[PDB]
This record gives sequence, C-alpha cells and structure tokens, in this order.
Amino acid sequence: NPVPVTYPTDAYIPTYLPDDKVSNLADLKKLIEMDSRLDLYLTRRRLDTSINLPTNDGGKVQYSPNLATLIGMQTGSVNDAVYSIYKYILINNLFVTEVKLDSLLQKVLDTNAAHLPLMNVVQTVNKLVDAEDTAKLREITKLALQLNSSAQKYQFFHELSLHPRETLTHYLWSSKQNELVLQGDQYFNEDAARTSDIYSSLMGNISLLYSQ
Amino acid sequence: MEKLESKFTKLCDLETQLEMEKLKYVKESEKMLNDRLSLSKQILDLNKSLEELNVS
Amino acid sequence: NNVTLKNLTAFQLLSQRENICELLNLVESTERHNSIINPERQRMSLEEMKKMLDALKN
Amino acid sequence: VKESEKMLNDRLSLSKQILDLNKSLEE
Repeated sequence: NPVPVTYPTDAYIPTYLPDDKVSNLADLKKLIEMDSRLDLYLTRRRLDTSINLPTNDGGKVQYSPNLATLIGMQTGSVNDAVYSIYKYILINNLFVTEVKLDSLLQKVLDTNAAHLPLMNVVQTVNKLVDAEDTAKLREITKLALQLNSSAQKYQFFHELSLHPRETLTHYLWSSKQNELVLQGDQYFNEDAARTSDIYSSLMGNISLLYSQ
Repeated sequence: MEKLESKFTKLCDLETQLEMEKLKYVKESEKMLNDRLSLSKQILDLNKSLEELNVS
Repeated sequence: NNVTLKNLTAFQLLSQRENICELLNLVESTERHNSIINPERQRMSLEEMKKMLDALKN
Repeated sequence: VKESEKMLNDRLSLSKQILDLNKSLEE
C-alpha cells in the first residue's frame, strides 16, 4: 500500500487554454510522456532477473557425506544445496500427481516413512547444513499548480468576456451566499457566550432540547 | 528538461551495468563447457581403466 | 492540510474578489507579476536553452 | 541456461551411477 503524504504529488496540467495563442504546450505534453516512458524502463530493470549461481566466512558450507550423493559436490552455498535437492526431487518424477520418497532419500533424510511433504524435506535440508528527486518532484508540482492557477484566472476572465451578464449575477449571488456562511460562527466565542447578551434561535432550541 | 537529464544519466549507467552482466555470461558458460569436455575425456579414460580390471 | 468549511468558503470569496476587484482596475498586482515574467527567469532560462541546445548537437 | 540445465542433470545423474558402481565391490 502506498503511503499518504501531506503535499500534492502531481497536477493535471490543464488543457483549456487556446492552443493557437499559447505555444509549446504540446511540447510540454511530449516531454512529460517521454519522461513517463524513460522511467518505465528503469523500474523494469530494477526488477531485473539474473541467473548467476545454478551450481557455480559463512557463505560456504561443508555438506555431509550423505547429502554429497544427491548433489555431486561436497561444498557450496546453501542456495546450491536447496536448488540441487529440488532438482533431484523433480528429475526422478517423485511428486504425487496421479513427495513420494526414493531409496537414497531414505538415508539422506534418516526416515523410513517413504512419503514426506516438501516442506519437511527442505527443513531437513537446513537441518543437515534518492533524496533530490523528492525536491525536484515538489518543485515541478509547485509550478504545475501555479500554471493551474493562472489558467483558472484566464478561464474566469474569458468566460466573463462571453456572457458577462451571466457571470456577474453569479458573482453577486456567490457573494450574497458566502458572506452569510462566514458570519454564522461569530456567536460562540467564550467572551460573548457568558455575558447574557445572546440569551435575551437560541430560545426555540431549548424547547426542542427539553422535549428531546 | 533538467529532470529528463537526471533520469537519462541513470540509463547511461544502466547500459554499462547491462553490458557488464552480459560479459559475465560468456566467461562463465564456456567454463562449464570446458569442464564438461574434461569430464567426458577423463570419464572415458576412467571407464576404460575400469573395464581393463575384472570389475566393470 | 487541515482545511475546513470556513477555511474553504473564505478562500472562494478571496479568489472571486481578487478577480472582480481587478476587473474594476482597483487592484494593483505588480509585485506578483514581478515574480514570473519580469524577473531574469524569462531571460536567464533562455540563456540556458541557448547553451543546452548547442550541447545537444554533439 | 540451456547449458547449465544439461550440466546439472548430467551431474546429478552421474552420482546415482557412481553410488551403485561402488556398490559393486565384491569383484
């Protein structure tokens, strides 16, 4: 899960500006898409796969003379041990698909059950042996919001040129409907709520409360 | 443009890292090929010497 | 963060009035335009492109 | 990889034969 942050990470980079007055905006879109393709190639090579130790201080382990018959070697890392043991369980077709233990596995495991899960098999196997990019991504997302602000002011004044009668009545109604919201919490301030001046709808409320 | 050059030098480094990884699959596979050739030769000599003896 | 109804409603009015009082030519906002176009970022950035474009030719 | 799997299978199938060959020690 991705961690939530306290600052905006990206911006939409609006596209309602006239593409015949402001130029090179398509250049910006091409550059952003190219950077979006220049890191999909990096994240891929961060999950890169490598095959460097099929067979090839605590990285080297001496195997027992018993397990040395299922490996072909007497020393090597633990990775080679678990891998070659799995390869031996796979080549001889021992998994039940119609693990069924072989004859030499009886000795290497010191078990006569002749049938054991693979989990226990590898259990016995063990038993036998960066900062500047954040500033750049905040500086860029600090300009695509300034662009997203100037574009909004252009959108407002351009939509004011066309239909000014429609925008002005909206501004006057937003004003007459927002100056009322901001003047709704000036009644409770602890220096005008104990002076008995606002207690002489705070009277029908006590009727509803007492009934409640 | 500056962020692009920043994410571009990463590729400039990754190219050398990839070609170095590629140069590790030519000096290592041929070693196993030579080991297999030596193994087949000495196993031929060993099986011949074994057949010379009574046990076979 | 930590925005509320009052902090948002008082922000919408500030944005509407900054524009309306600018239509009436009552607001002077030259100390805000002298942060985008007038600073040397309009010329020094071009003086950085004038050399990056030439570095990109070899 | 195509060469490593060949070497691994022809190395794990050679000890299964070396063991039973050493088992022939009565001659």
